[PDB]
Amino acid sequence: MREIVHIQAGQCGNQIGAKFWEVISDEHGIDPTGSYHGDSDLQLERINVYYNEATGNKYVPRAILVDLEPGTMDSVRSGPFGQIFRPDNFVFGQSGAGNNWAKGHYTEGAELVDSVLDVVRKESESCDCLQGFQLTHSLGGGTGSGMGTLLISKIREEYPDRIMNTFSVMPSPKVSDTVVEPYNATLSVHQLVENTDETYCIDNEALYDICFRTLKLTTPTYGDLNHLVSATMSGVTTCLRFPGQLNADLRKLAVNMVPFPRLHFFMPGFAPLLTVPELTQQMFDSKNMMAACDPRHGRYLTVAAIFRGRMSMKEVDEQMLNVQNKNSSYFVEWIPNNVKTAVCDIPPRGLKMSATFIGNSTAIQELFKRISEQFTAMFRRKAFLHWYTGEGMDEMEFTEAESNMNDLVSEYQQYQDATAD
Amino acid sequence: KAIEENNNFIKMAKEKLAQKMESNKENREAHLAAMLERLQEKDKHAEEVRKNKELKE
Amino acid sequence: MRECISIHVGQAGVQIGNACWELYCLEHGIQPDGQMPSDKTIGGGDDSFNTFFSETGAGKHVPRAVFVDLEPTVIDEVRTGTYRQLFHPEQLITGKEDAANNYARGHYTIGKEIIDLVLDRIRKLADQCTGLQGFLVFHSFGGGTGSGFTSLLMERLSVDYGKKSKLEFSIYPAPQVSTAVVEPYNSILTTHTTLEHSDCAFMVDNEAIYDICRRNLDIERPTYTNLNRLISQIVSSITASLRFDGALNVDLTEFQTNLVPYPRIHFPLATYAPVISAEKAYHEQLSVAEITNACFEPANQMVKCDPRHGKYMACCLLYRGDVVPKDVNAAIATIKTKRSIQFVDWCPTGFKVGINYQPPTVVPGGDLAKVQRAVCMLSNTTAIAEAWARLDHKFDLMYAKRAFVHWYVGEGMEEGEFSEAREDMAALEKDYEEVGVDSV
Ligand SMILES: Nc1nc2c(ncn2[C@@H]2O[C@H](COP(=O)(O)OP(=O)(O)OP(=O)(O)O)[C@@H](O)[C@H]2O)c(=O)[nH]1
Ligand SMILES: Nc1nc2c(ncn2[C@@H]2O[C@H](COP(=O)(O)OP(=O)(O)OP(=O)(O)O)[C@@H](O)[C@H]2O)c(=O)[nH]1
Ligand SMILES: CC(C)(C)c1nc[nH]c1/C=c1\[nH]c(=O)/c(=C/c2cc(F)ccc2F)[nH]c1=O
Ligand SMILES: [Ca+2]
Ligand SMILES: [Mg+2]
Ligand SMILES: [Mg+2]
Repeated sequence: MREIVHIQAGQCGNQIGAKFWEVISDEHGIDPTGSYHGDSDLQLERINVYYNEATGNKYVPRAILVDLEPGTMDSVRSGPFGQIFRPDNFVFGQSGAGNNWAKGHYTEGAELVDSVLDVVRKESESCDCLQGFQLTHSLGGGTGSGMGTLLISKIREEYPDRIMNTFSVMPSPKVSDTVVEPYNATLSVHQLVENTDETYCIDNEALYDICFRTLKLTTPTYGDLNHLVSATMSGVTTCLRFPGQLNADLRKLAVNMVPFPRLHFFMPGFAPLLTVPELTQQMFDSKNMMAACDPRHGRYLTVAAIFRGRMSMKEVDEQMLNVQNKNSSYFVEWIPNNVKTAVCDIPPRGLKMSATFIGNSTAIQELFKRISEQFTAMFRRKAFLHWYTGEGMDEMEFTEAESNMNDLVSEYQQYQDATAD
Repeated sequence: KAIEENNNFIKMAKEKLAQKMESNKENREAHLAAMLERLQEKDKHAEEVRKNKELKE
Repeated sequence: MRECISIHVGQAGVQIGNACWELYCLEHGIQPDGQMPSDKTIGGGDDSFNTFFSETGAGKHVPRAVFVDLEPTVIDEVRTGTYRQLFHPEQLITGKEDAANNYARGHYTIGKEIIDLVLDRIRKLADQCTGLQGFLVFHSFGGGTGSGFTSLLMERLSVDYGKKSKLEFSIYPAPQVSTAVVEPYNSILTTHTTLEHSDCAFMVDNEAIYDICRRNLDIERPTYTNLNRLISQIVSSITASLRFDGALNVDLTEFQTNLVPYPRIHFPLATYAPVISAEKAYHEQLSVAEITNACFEPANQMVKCDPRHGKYMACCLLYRGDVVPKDVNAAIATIKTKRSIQFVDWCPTGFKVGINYQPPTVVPGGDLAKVQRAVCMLSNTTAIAEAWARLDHKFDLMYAKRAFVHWYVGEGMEEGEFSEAREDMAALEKDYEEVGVDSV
């Protein structure tokens, strides 16, 4: 288990993927043509996870770039690492979606979906040992929201024993004011709960709040939000991308992180946005959470923490014990030793020492409730349903998507109220 | 009696193993059969959505 | 003859194999290429060291061992490492996809694809033997392969080889060096399903070994490299009786007779001395009396428990190096009066002793000091049930909420197997309780 197949769906998905691929190409010492120009062996030792080896020692992303809107094809090909992608792997539709989930999922995206699956199959057939898939997308759009969750369910059919991960971008009124985004997210969540092994809740509310209050910018662009997401996505992929004695693939990690199949919605975090005790306090602090929830309003089922840079491992051990002791009530007692840590020699570009955070907390319900409130404001008065019932859907399915998300919250609450004795 | 009981241990180990390995293959197949059938239930629902668009025009 | 076939399953088994084999090579003057200049009989022989090494007509001394793992990366570093020429390629067996810290994948799903091959490769080593004694199985409790594939292998080895003896070197988990939250499940499942099929099992608590490398070797944060080098010395002390010629040498099977009072009670506590750095060992010779006394200091044990709040059923002292019976007897008399050594009423209290004259060796550029003499105590104490208890509690906490159970059920297992295994462990704990109680 080495090769992962990346899929970027929609405008959100393609831009955060573009930034993801820029950072990791830089870390691995790969230029926009696709040649190795570094120095360390460690940059090549697990290169095969994200890159195919073409003729003339060419390293090419295992990326599948998908949208119903053209133009997003131009911006990615014009961008800093547009040349490095495989031309055939661009699979772009005709007339777009226009922030509509029933178009992306059931009708217009369903037409393009087979031409995507062809590229997926072509990539996966070459893999010596395919481990899983990662999808970068938003849940507020149409294509990445709807066609993305169709691709998930369709990839599950042909690869039921591969891992399916998502970097699912949660919509927010502060970043984008499009009125139906609460409908799209709730419909997506109804799919993700059933069909993914772990979903990273990259939340646009938290990214807005961090960019405003920590990074000091008065009204932030999408580029400001992406510098944080690309830092997170670089951090959470460091386990697989680099050596270090750690010997884990997508399944091992999902086995140790996901104690209940439906409860696979993580709360990311990064630090800094410096000494080891500071990092360790910063990453566990609610200000550094890329999802807008407070750990102190619930409990951690599990936590993964990855550190990067030259630092004392004895110090890291002492510090992770320190916060577990000091914050003992905020980790469920009935899963022992549920906070694990890795350390990576190679720090990221710019920072000498960094620290990425993954947390399966029951406080994630605060994100699913916020969306559920925004949803039920519109649904109870039947607003904007002609967008969805026009394209062929039934009112029943809207009730199921609300019910499934309200169950997920009830289950997150059940285990938060669970006790050992 | 030493032979009888050494054989009995080999016999019941062999059968106990065979029984588990067959039980597991039933279960894993029954798990994967259900997963695919729920996914095939979606493809039948997605065929009713695409028919209720064309049978409303 | 009296051959012994070593099987190394999973990362922890494989890497402890490297440590042991590199160490045996240094102990027997075997070069990395496999040659042994002091061996005058080319192609074969009946010597003590031939219990672990077969010989080729070219003079290569080849480990009687198979390395198994369900993914390549760990066994790749043996194929490319310093002792690549030592092993035939067929001895090193890999799959492509690992068990993912899942006992079910190791025992059923991924495991069943490679099991017939593994037995075939063990069979080629077994038909090289003129008087096969048994198998030593090295593995972790916590890994998916270490737990699941080991159990499967052991079940099959009982079929194919009958009652032929099977020893375990089982790595007991510790959260300091482990990234696996589900190890408690894997441990209880493998322990349950192996119990009938193992004759003796020497557990090694990674925390115990971790605390020794910190305290005695002044290693701030020990790696697996540090731990394995220590472990291999303990393993070497235990297998030295099979590998070396001696007047006062006692066979490991003779100790087993004393160590195993009932079939399920086959888990001896190991304790080793001296573990000391080069700086501390300088102008500091440790007598027989000091290292023997160190065996009853619980800081030196391979498993964290307290013998002093428990009961002894056996006590074996495996000495190596410059040691003579006179000094050992003197030391034991001193210990009997000064220390908490309480036997059960149904056993005899005499300490059993074996002495190997070949002194202990150290891996070049290690942490251990080269000492003139060393000792490994193998004792059968009810205290070792504490290890079961600590682990059985971690199991219960997660299983009450069925945490992680879907990952096992998804790969074909039932809840019946979980509780069946826990009930077997509940009985094992109750058995260790029962043996301690006085007769009537
Ligand atoms: N964090 C982040 N969010 C983005 C970015 N681009 C768009 N979004 C968010 O994504 C949501 C809308 O989804 P889009 O990705 O634009 O829509 P789509 O999936 O491409 O679907 P269509 O527009 O219907 O083709 C809004 O809430 C935006 O704020 C980005 O670069 N970064
Ligand atoms: N003493 C020691 N323990 C180890 C070593 N490698 C791993 N472990 C421990 O073994 C347990 C994890 O199981 P592994 O043996 O790594 O896993 P595996 O047997 O390869 O099985 P999968 O990887 O799940 O297929 C943890 O408790 C680790 O700390 C080693 O070299 N020495
Ligand atoms: C801290 C460590 C011991 C490495 C750990 N234990 C359980 N999980 C983890 C860490 C991760 N667990 C994950 O599931 C994870 C997800 C992930 C990783 C990739 F490499 C690619 C895509 C992903 F979604 N990324 C992680 O860094
Ligand atoms: Ca010879
Ligand atoms: Mg678009
Ligand atoms: Mg492994």
